[PDB]
Parts: sequence; C-alpha cells; structure tokens
Amino acid sequence: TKPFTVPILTVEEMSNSRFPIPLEKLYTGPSSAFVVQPQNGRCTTDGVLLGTTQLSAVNICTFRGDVTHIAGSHDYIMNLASQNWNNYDPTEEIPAPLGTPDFVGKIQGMLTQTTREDGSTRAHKATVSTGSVHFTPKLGSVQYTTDTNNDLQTGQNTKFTPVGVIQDGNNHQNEPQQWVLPNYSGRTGHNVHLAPAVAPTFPGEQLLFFRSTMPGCSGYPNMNLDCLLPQEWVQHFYQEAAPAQSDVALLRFVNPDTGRVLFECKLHKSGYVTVAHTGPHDLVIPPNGYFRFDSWVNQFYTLAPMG
Amino acid sequence: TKPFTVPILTVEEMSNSRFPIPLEKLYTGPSSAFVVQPQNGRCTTDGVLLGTTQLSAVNICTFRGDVTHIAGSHDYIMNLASQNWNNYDPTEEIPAPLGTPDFVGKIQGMLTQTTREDGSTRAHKATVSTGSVHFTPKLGSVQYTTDTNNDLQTGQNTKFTPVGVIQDGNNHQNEPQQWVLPNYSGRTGHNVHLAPAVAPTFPGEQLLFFRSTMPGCSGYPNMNLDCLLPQEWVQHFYQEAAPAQSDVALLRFVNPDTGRVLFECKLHKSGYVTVAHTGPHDLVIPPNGYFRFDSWVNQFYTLAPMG
Ligand SMILES: C[C@@H]1O[C@@H](O[C@@H]2[C@@H](O[C@H]3O[C@H](CO)[C@H](O)[C@H](O)[C@H]3O)[C@@H](O)[C@@H](CO)O[C@H]2O)[C@@H](O)[C@H](O)[C@@H]1O
Ligand SMILES: C[C@@H]1O[C@@H](O[C@@H]2[C@@H](O[C@H]3O[C@H](CO)[C@H](O)[C@H](O)[C@H]3O)[C@@H](O)[C@@H](CO)O[C@H]2O)[C@@H](O)[C@H](O)[C@@H]1O
Repeated sequence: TKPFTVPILTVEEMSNSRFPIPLEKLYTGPSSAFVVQPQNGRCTTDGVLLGTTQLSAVNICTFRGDVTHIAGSHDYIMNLASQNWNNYDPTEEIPAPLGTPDFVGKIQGMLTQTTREDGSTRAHKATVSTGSVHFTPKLGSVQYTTDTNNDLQTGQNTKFTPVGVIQDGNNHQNEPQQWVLPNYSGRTGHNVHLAPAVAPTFPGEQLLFFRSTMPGCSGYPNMNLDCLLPQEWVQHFYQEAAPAQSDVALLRFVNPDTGRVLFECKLHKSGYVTVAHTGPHDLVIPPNGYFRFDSWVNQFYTLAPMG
Repeated sequence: TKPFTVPILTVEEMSNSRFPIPLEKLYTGPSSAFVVQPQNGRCTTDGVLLGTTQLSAVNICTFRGDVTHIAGSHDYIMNLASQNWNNYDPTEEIPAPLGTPDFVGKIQGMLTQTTREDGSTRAHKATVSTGSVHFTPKLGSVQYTTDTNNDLQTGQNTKFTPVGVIQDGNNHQNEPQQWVLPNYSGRTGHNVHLAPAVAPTFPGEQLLFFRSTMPGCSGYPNMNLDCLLPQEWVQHFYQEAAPAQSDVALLRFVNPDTGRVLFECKLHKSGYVTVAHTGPHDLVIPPNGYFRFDSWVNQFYTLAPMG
C-alpha cells in the first residue's frame, strides 16, 4: 500500500496554515472552553482539503478584486475575484473563497493596485474587520477602512496583502478571537460547508497546536495563532494522498542529531494532533527536531505521557 | 535507487521563490543580454540549497531585528537577527541572511513591533532600497525610509513584511532590476558564496522562467519577477534528496484532464529549466497542467520544439 509519511521539516522551517507567517513553537492546553473549528489548515491525512483550505502559504488571508470608494469616508468595498483574478463563483460548495481568514479580528495590511492603461501603481494601508457586518466573503465582497479617500481607482485589479492584527479599547488582548469563526455571508445567512469542530476525545489528551505570533500593528492584540496542521503538511498529504490504514497515525518527534525521540503524539486521519498531557504548556524542543510517522494504531491506543 | 520526482502542483498552486507571492505564468525568452544569477530559489535536484535560499515561502524578503532612529529623518537602521529572532552570524559561508532579497530595487512593506513589557504594538509603512550603500545584509544591518520619526522604539523586536515594489523618475519600468544582485556587504567588500550564474548552453534553447507579478506600490515599476524554480520544488528536492542519475532530468508538462503532454523541457541537476524555443513568449497552459519527471537523459538530448 502507498506508505504514509509526514514531511521531515522542523517546526521553524514550516509555515502557519492560518496566516502567512512561519511557525514558531508547539503548544498544548485544554480546549473544552472553546469551539475549535478553524477552516484554514484543514485536510485529511488522505489528502482531502477541507473548509476554506488551499495550498499556497502566501495566499492565506489575502484578497484580490476591484474596489469602489464609499463617499464621505476613507473606506472601500472590494468586489472579490478568485486568487487568479478570475470571477469568484459563490456557487461552489465551500464556506467562502479559499484562504479567507477564519477568525474574528482586525487584520491590517496594504491594498496595492495597478492601472492597466499606463502601469502606474499605488499602495495604501488598510484594515479589514472580519467581525463587521460588511465582511461578506461568501457573497463576494469585503470592506476596508483606509488612510485615503481619493487615490484608489475603480475597475482596476487591487490586492490586499495581510501584515498583522490590531486591537482597540481597554481590556487588552480582548481581540482578535482566533477560535470564533466570522460570518462569511454576513447576516444574509449562516455559514455553510464548514470543516467540523475538533476536540480531544481520548481521556487525558489535549490538542497539539502549531503556534505562531501574528505581528501586532496597533493596540494590545492577542497575537497567538494556533493551527491544527503546518501548511506543508497540508501540501504533503494532498500530493501523497496515502490511504489511512487506521483512524490514528502514531508520530514520534525525533531529534535528527541525537537520533532520540522526545515524545509521541496522535495524528488523527481527520487532520489534527493530540498528546497525552493535562494543562497549558509551551513545548521546549531541539531546533532540529521533526515529526516522523512510525505506525498506524487503534483509536484506543494510550500515548506515553508527553515530555 | 531513490526515484526522482517533481511535485504535482499546477503553476497557480505554487509560489515564487524570490518574493512571497504565488506564481502566475511560465515565460521564456533570450537571456544573453543579462546576468542570470538569482540567489533565492536556488537548489540542486539533489536537494542541496544554494545562495541565500531557505525553505519558507513566506519568509522571502522579510527582515527581523531591532531598530534605532536616524535623528533628523524618518529613517531607521535595523540590526538584523536571524529569522528565529536569534543572533545573526556573519561567519556562515553564505552571501547574506537566508531569504535576503536578491535584486536591486525599492521594496515597500511594513515594519511592525511589539513592546515586550506591556504588549503594545505599532506598524509603519517603510521601504528598503537594496541599491543603497546602507543595504548591508551580510554585515547585519539594513536601512528603511518610513513615514514616522517617533513611534518605533529601540531594543524591541521589529519585523519587516514585504508587500511590493516602487519606482521613481521618468523612464518608466526602469526599476527594479531583477537580474542585478545587490551588494550584500555594501562597499565593505564584494559578494561572497554566490550560487553560480546560469545560462542555456545547448543551441536553440532558452531558460524557462516561473513568473509572478510583484505588486506595485508607487510609480511605474517593472513588476516582472522570474525565478528558476518554484518554491515548492525547492522544498521537495530538499526532503526527497534523490540522486541525479544524469546532468539532465527530462520533464513533460501534462494536462491531468486530457492526459496529454503539451511540451517537454530540461531540468538541469544544477537547478534550472530550459526549453527548445527562440524569442520571448508567454506560455498559454491549461490551468490544471503540471510538470512530471519522465526520464534522465544525456546533456546532448535535443528537446522537441516547445509549443
Ligand atoms: C498602543 C499604541 O498603539 C499605537 O497608537 C495608537 C494610534 O495610532 C496613531 O498614533 C501613534 C502615536 O501617536 C502612531 O503615530 C501611529 O502610527 C498612528 O496610527 C491610534 O490608533 C489611537 C486611537 O486610540 O490609539 C493609539 O493607541 C502605536 O502607534 C503606539 O506606539 C502604541 O503601541
Ligand atoms: C504614479 C503615481 O504614484 C503614486 O503617487 C506618487 C506620490 O505619492 C503620494 O501621493 C499620492 C497622490 O497624491 C497618494 O496620496 C500616495 O498615497 C502618496 O504617498 C509620491 O511618491 C510622488 C513623489 O513624486 O510621486 C507620485 O507619483 C500613486 O499614489 C498615484 O496614484 C500614481 O500611481
């Protein structure tokens, strides 16, 4: 049978699947108090993409299309196009355009556009609030608040490149809310075709998150961003498409230097990881360590307590 | 022997290896009038990374470190740290920090920083001119021109996220110059440990470039960006590390739908591609097509004319 495997990349050599930035560390903790249902970075070990997950690490949280000024403000409406600048098809059985951000927050970046006729270009700092009623990706439109009100032109390809997140008001780190999905269709209707919510079912286990620190652009934002799978893992499963021989793949985090294993964990065929541990914990790992698929096991396999 | 292969991704599903943006099209044309010696996106089919090439698609053209204001200006000096925020080692036998931009141009993006003590954050538009004498990556420092002169703090992690390129003066598209390497050490000394220059040696052949359109942020910039290998190809060869059985791997661009081949090309073990064609040409390809390694051939193999 097509042997299953995970890439041999180290945590720092990989990218976060929920925002275009590299992974930084591994984190585990209880999740019973949240609804863990991210839409980006979702894929079966079988290679089946889920939610709004797409292959490009750099295309996550980016938008493309054309814009029109909101008279009397420094705001603009962008009529979305697909990443390749083609028409966006709302008919597809997906939650929203692939790569759409999957959390409620204020993402700041830059809008850039070129005038086809003469090749003149321009850029403006802008922020898109995913918690806003005007955040309607699925319907084909999103809104930005910018610093300008006269330089962006109508009917010209425009792109939004994400940089980081901002926060307002006292009560620091109150936003963004990484575990709260935005309303892809606004008030027009509920979210559709979502990748399922995830939770550790085996007693004594907790989810293992691949963590990054989203850059902050203003205020006191909660910058923690946890994904269920590194972007390269999504890329790998997709191309390998190896058949899962059980519902659980046993992985060992090994140090290529010493050749020794640090801990083992469960990669569920559904596309998420759990370890045997109770309580929040920032994992200390050798910079050169990586994951290695060792064997398929039963869903009733008890993991060696994490260390 | 470990069978050699290239990823099954389509052009649009892949990323440019010289700037954090997706690939858009395939381009070929004469290169005898230029010095094709890019440092990013360089890797042997064997999996040996070259120049300033690193694995992360999102880390290309990004800088990390701390900054200090240049009194009397809106400029800042950044003392570089490695991508993981650790000390930058100038001793390494590399041209400059992995991921350093490899072309002379004015790259605009945003500097973001967080104050460790209270978690307050800030962001400012900034541009780094790689043709400036102050562009000294290899020495551990680069300079930015910004829109502020009082909000960035000293001794605080700061990151530069690239967005696009700008241009000044009449004579449009004069810059950037994608084939002109910047002086990594400034005037302190010549560039060192460069990946070799590349050129088609076989009569009737031209290099095959993987092209993207860098977003423009101001003026009339030449936005064309050609890399020798998709970033995922670099990632793939690195992990696969399959032994080259000849100096030339024959690839066929195939359409997974019709199952038919469009054209064939040469992937030199050194890490670049050539096709049989004379003159500039924007390749028209089926959106679902991809490359497939079919066989190792002699360096004297004549390619079927490209179509
Ligand atoms: C927490 C605080 O956030 C930033 O300040 C914002 C402020 O932004 C503007 O003013 C600052 C300093 O005067 C910089 O120039 C920014 O570039 C400006 O955009 C506004 O968003 C107001 C609205 O209440 O709140 C402040 O907190 C940041 O610049 C500060 O350094 C600091 O991190
Ligand atoms: C080619 C031209 O480039 C941009 O204009 C720049 C200009 O930028 C400022 O002014 C414009 C319009 O007044 C926008 O507000 C920008 O956001 C500003 O930064 C400067 O760089 C000057 C210096 O000569 O040159 C202009 O060409 C762009 O905004 C224009 O739309 C246009 O594409």
